[PDB]
Amino acid sequence: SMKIDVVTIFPEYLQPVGLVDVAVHDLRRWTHDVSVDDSPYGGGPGMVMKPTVWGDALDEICTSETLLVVPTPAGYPFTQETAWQWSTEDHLVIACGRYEGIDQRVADDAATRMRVREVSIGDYVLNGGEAAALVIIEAVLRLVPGVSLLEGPSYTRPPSWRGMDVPPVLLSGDHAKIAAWRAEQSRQRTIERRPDLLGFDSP
Amino acid sequence: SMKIDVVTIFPEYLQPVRQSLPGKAIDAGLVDVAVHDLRRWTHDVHKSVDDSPYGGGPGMVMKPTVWGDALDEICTSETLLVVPTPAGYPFTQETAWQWSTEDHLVIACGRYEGIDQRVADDAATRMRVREVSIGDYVLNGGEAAALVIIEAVLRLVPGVLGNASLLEGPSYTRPPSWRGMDVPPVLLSGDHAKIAAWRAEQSRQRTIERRPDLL
Ligand SMILES: N#Cc1ccccc1Cn1ccc2ccc(-c3cc(N)[nH]n3)cc21
Ligand SMILES: N#Cc1ccccc1Cn1ccc2ccc(-c3cc(N)[nH]n3)cc21
Repeated sequence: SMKIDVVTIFPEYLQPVGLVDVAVHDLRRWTHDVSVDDSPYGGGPGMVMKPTVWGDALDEICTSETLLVVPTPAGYPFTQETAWQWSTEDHLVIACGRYEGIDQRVADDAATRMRVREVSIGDYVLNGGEAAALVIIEAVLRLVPGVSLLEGPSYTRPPSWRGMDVPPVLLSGDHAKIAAWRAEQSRQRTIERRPDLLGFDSP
Repeated sequence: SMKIDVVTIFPEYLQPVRQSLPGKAIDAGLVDVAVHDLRRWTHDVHKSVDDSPYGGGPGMVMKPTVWGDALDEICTSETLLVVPTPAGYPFTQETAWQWSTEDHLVIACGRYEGIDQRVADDAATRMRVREVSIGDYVLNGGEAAALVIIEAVLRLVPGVLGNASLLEGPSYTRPPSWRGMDVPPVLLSGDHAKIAAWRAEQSRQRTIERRPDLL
C-alpha cells in the first residue's frame, strides 16, 4: 500500500495519473493573501518560490514517516535503483516547483522532521517539477509489490516486412543461440549508445 | 515555427502539453502540437497494436505494420523522428537545444515492451531518426518521455512556453528569516563580487556531493 501526494501550482498538469492512492494538491490553497514567488536574494534572473506557503502545505500533508521528493535540476540522480528503493515506501510527497525553483529552507526545514530527497530525472531543464513527478510516479509504481545493460531490439510478426527480415536466429527456436544473440545485441547497443554503463568514456 | 506530432495509444496522456501552450505562441504560428491515436492505423476489427515477441520472452512487441502506416502518413523527409526507449541515446540539454530549431518533430510513443525495430530502421532510410532515453529508469511507455522532451525543447523556443558544468547552488527569497533559518548574510551584503564567489563555492560543493561524475 502506497500513498502519493503531489503538491503543485498547476494541478491540471497532473491529470495523466487499490494498492496505491495518488492525490494532487493546489499549493495556492495554502496562501492567505488575495503571490507564491519573489525575486532572489543576492540577485539573478527569474523568481524563487517563497518558503512560507510551502511550509504550511507540507505541515498539513507530511508526517515524520513521509519521504519528501523535490525535483530539481540540481538534485541527486533519480535512477532505477532509486525507483526500487522508493517502491517500498508508505508515503511519498512530491513537491513540484515552478519559476527558478524553491527557497532552499523548505527542504532544510523539512529535513528536521522527515527524510528529504532532492532529485534530478535527467540532464536537461524543465519549466517545473510536474513532468518530473509524472516520470517518478510511473517508474516507482510499476515496481510496487502487487503490480547495467541496454535492451536489444525486439521483433514480432510478420517475419518479413517491407523487405526487412526478422533476424533468422529468432525464428530458429534455438533457445541457447537466441539467448546468445540477444546478449551480443545488448552489449553491442550498450557500447554504442551508453559506453559509460560499461565503464568507458562518454562521447 | 515548430510542428510536433505525437503518436500514442494513450492520446489523453498528452493533455498537459496542449494545456501548457500559451495562445500567443499558437496564434503567432510559432508552435503546433498535435496528438494522434495510434489505433487509427490498425488493420483489424480488434484494433490490435501488439503481438508476441519473436524468439520468445515476456510481454509484447508493437506491430510494425500499424506503426509503418502511421509514420508514412505523418512523417516527411524533413521530419526528425523521435522514439523514446530505455535503450536509446541519452537525451540531454544539448539535444534539446539541437531539436529546438527543427521544423517538424514526430514523437513515436511505444507501450508494452517496445516497437518492432524495423519501424525505426525503415524510417531511417528516408528521414532522421533518434532513439532516445530520458534517464536511467524504466517507464511503462513513451508518453511521459514525450512530455519531458516537449517541455525541455519548447522552453528553448523563444516565446513558446511563457518562460524567459556545475550544479546550481541554493536559492533564497523573502522572508530573510524563516523557521529559525536566516538567508545567508552574504546575499544581503551588496558585495556582488563576493556574492558571485560564494555562489561559485556553493555550486562546487553541491556538485561534489550530488554529482561527482560532473567533475
Ligand atoms: N528548479 C529549478 C530551475 C532552475 C533553473 C532554471 C529553471 C528551473 C525550472 N524548474 C522550476 C522547478 C523545477 C523542478 C524540476 C526541474 C527539473 C528537474 C530536472 N531533472 N530538469 N528540470 C526544473 C524546475
Ligand atoms: N521500450 C521499452 C520497454 C522495455 C522493457 C520494459 C519496459 C519497456 C516500456 N516501454 C515501452 C515503450 C517505452 C518507451 C520509453 C520507455 C522509457 C524511456 C526511458 N528513459 N525509460 N523508459 C519505456 C518504454
